[PDB]
Amino acid sequence: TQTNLDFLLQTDPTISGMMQKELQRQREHLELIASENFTSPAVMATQGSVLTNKYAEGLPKKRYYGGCEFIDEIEQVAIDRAKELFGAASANVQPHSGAQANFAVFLTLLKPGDKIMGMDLSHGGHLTHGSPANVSGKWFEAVHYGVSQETEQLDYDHILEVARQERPKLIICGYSAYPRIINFEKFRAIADEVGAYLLADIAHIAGLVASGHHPNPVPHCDVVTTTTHKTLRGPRGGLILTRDPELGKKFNKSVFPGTQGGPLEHVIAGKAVAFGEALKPEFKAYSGQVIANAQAMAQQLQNRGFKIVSGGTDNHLMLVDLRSVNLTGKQADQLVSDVNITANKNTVPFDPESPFVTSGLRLGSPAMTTRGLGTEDFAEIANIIADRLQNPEDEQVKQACVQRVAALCERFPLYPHLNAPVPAM
Amino acid sequence: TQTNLDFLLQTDPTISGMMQKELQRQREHLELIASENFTSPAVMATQGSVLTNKYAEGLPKKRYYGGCEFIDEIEQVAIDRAKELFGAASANVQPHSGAQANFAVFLTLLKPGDKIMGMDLSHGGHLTHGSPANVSGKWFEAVHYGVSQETEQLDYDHILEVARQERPKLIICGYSAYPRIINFEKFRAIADEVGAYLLADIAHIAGLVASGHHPNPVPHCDVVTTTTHKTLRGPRGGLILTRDPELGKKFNKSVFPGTQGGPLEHVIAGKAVAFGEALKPEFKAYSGQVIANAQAMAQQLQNRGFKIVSGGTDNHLMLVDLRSVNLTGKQADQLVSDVNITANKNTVPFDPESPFVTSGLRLGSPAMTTRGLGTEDFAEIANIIADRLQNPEDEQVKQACVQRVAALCERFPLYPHLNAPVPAM
Repeated sequence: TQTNLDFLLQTDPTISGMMQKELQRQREHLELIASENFTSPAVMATQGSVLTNKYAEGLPKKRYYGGCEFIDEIEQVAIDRAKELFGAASANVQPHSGAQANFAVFLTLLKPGDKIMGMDLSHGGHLTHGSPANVSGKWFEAVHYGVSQETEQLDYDHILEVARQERPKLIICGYSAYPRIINFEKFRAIADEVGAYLLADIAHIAGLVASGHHPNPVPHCDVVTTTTHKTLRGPRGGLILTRDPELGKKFNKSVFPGTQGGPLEHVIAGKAVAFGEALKPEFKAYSGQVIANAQAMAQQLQNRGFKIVSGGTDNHLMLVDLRSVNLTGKQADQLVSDVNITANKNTVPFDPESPFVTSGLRLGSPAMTTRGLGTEDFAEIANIIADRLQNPEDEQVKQACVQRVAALCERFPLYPHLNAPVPAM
Repeated sequence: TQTNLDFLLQTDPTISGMMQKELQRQREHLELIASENFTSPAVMATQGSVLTNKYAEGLPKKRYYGGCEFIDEIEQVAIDRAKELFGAASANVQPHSGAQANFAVFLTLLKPGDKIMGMDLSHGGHLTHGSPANVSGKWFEAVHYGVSQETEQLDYDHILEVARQERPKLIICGYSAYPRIINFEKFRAIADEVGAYLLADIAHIAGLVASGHHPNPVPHCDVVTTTTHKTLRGPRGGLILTRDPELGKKFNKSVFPGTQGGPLEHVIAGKAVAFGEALKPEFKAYSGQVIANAQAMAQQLQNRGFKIVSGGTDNHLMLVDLRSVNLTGKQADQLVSDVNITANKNTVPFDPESPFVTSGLRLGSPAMTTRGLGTEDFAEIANIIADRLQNPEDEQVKQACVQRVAALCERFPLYPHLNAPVPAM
């Protein structure tokens, strides 16, 4: 009996072949981009389902259209599992992305021209928290706080002073390159002092929140946004949570009809699955291992003479300052790409280089942790990177790095049931 | 060897079971919602792929991140096939939805408070063309044109007069409940006369444009948006086209980083597949049959005493005025749902009922045309609906309708390779 994949090979061999090549690419490199992960077979199965065919504008049991009996059930399972996982009174699982989740919150709380305050984009703030190239900075007045030049982490007394001076309507916490625990109770105290709304955008750390390895913002903030991918290891999509169920209804209307049309019900089924996985003990152990792995990589890089911004990490990621090897982030990113390692350049706090150049490399553990790597495997990764960056013109080092990458990939197969290679025998 | 679907059954039997029930629901009702379709096995296979795991912010060969060799190739195939299919100098295949496609256009062309002019939402305009409950009406000044009370179709002289009076910055054409051909050349003349930008949002009719059964807006408008689902029969997502490649670059930046973060590369692979299908002769014949089927249903409803708004259809859809049966749209929608037919209520032009009630039912042919129904099968559909609506209290009519629906569903299987029933023998 024919599968959907059989149909794809028969009718579009070009796309079929390129998809096979992308699986092989995933298998044969070290994925160290801190926002990346490998979602489950079960999640992928939902995304490949007939749920793509249902229009389901509205909410479970309050749809514009009939025929949503089963979409409602699936969406309500997603909602209910999200509420369970994050201890939340309200969840909206329809946002197409983290950007769209944030946008729906802005549409609810703000009007164009209102002032928002988030982390400086060069200190780990997100594009959607006030970049001039994003709607958040183009149609709102974005101001910023950064980290302490001394500690390279947040100084809550300084944030309070900035907030008192700027008087934002919305304060945003949660970041894309911040390696330490965020104190949501201190953010609440600050927001209350200046009469601001408080959003925690926990996209990067949501799996750590879900597993109890990071404090949960939900009881403290007005609203919490996240992606369903990243550390939560779900399908690509967004999520809005809030402790306030009446406010939750307002966010609902801002998602639809405020921001979006019909939701992606196949992706929402994937969200339900991913939340279901995160409710299990295996995921809690996984999240523990993510942190341990990131800490092991950071420590070995320190042992190899690199500076880690803030001196280490409490989460899944780290920023490597590249002064010790006299390289820009851009150069370092290219050099590790050339040995089959994916990372990305990142400004360090108080970087003297442009954002186009940077002095940092951002690394994270989630993706390779999903493939089963342990702390000593991550110390090996640290050594491969240090070798490459310390000897960038040495071709024999380059090939040793290539070989050591290949050995790690061979030891930790990815999705081995899919397009399995021809047996050696 | 295990499949992803095997993993889903093993690890989440709740979601697995609900997905099976949704396939059965798709199989066992008549899908007459005009925006619905059944996308191909090949499309679904792409959406179920490992492409969900790649972050690919930027554009092909101009990404923020490494590792996009194969994502670039797939995205560029999607782009190239879209440019081919729609005769367009520029295509952006990243928008998560039609709403997000439109939003990116607004971000490019407009600022908050600017005036937009689109079709009245009660005469077939979309939420995203200036509804007060949508960002398009909340943060912009929306004005409207409608159809002629006499012809129930557009009167371009009247549109010109409204445009001259209102002086919009952007004129939008393309609708969600308009049954006649749109004259894009007349819209260009109008926009040029008042110095407005011109957007064609062809979401509902994009497959008919693609097949040559409707005129193409691309050479005439500044920009063209669409969904990839609906008559185009692709995955759920959006698309921006333009004749002006320099303007295309501006739209690119408005999608990312303007509006969105990372694209859904698995969905984009699906877009490539769907565009590839639409380039083939079978799809052109399909689109011909969509129109013929819609016309056959409209004609038989006329024969049964119903008024069709504008007197008929030139496309995939029609609006049935329900005065002949003394029912509201809401009542009619419920009555056909009760016999396993999905449609939706819709205001007619100059409706005396609220949008919550309406005097119309919107019907379309795409979904059941995909299942292989012909014109006489659609005349049967018309008769089932007429029977139900003319005799709403008659239980024997009700069951006859149920039975005749079941016979149609049995004659035209949907995805018969998936979860096939136990053989009768």
